Amino acid sequence: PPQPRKKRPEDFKFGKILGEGSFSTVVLARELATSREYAIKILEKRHIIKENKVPYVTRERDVMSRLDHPFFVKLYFTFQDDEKLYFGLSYAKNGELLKYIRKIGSFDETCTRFYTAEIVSALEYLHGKGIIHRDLKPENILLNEDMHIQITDFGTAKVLSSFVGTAQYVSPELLTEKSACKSSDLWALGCIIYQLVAGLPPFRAGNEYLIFQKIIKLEYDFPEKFFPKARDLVEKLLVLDATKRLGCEEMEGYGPLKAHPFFESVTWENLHQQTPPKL
Ligand SMILES: CCCCc1cc(-c2c[nH]c3ncccc23)nc(N)n1
Repeated sequence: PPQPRKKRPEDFKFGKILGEGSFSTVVLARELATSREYAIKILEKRHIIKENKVPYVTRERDVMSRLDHPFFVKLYFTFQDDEKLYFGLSYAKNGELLKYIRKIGSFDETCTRFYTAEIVSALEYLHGKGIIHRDLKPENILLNEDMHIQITDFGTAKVLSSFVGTAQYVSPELLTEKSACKSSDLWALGCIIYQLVAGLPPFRAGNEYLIFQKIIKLEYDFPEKFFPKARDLVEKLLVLDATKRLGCEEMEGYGPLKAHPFFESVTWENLHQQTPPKL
C-alpha cells in the first residue's frame, strides 16, 4: 500500500517545549502544508545508543503504532535526520490531568466518576491488547481540546509474550518480586481514583524509601469527605495480593469492575461521545 512520503524537520515550524522524558524532549510543532499541531517527541540517537535505550525506544514506537483508541495518544509519523529521531504524536491542548487536580483542588463525584470511567475504558482497551502501561499517572493522562483523556508515555510499557515507575504509583509486587502485569495498572488506577477525590496520592512520605515502606504495609487512610462508593472501589484496587484486585483475570476481568456500584449511572459503550462534566 503506497503510504505518503517521509516527513522531515523543514516541513514543521517548531515551537514551545511541551515536556521532557528520560532520553527525550516533546516539542509543539505546526505542519506547514496543513496547519496541524503535533507534539513531536525528539530523541537523540547518540544518547539512546550510549545509555542502551534502543530496546526502550523500539518497544515505545511499536506499542504506539498498535494503539487505535480515542483515549490514547496517536503516533501519526516518525522520521529521522542524522542526529535525531522524531515521533509525531497527537497534541493534547488542555495538558495533563495533574494540572487540573492542582487547579480545581479535588474533583466532585460526577467528574471523578467520568474521568475514572474513561481511565477504566482505556485500560480495558490496552489490556485487551496485551499491553501494560507500567508507569501510569496523572502526568501521563492528558486532556484533549474537548476535555476527553489521551493517555501517553509508552516508553516504560510492556507487551505480553524489569523496570520500576513513579514511586507514588508503584504496586507492592513490583517492590518485592521485581515483577508486573495488568494488576500493576489497576493498582495505579486505585491511586488515581484516590487523588481525584482527595486532591493528593494515597501514599506520601519524605523520600522514595519511606513511600515504598508505606506501600508494602498498605499504610494509607481515607479523609472524612471521601465518597463511600469511590472509597469502596479504591479498597478493591489497593489490595496487596495482586490476584485479588477488582478488574484482573483471576477476579474475572473488566466486567465486575465496570459493574462496581460507583459506576451505576455510567454508559460504558460510548464515553468518547459523552460531553465531559465541567471542572
Ligand atoms: C514524563 C513526561 C511526559 C512528556 C511527554 C509528553 C507527551 C505528549 C504527547 N502529546 C502531548 N500534548 C501535550 C502535552 C504533552 C504531550 N508524550 C510523551 N511521550 N511524553
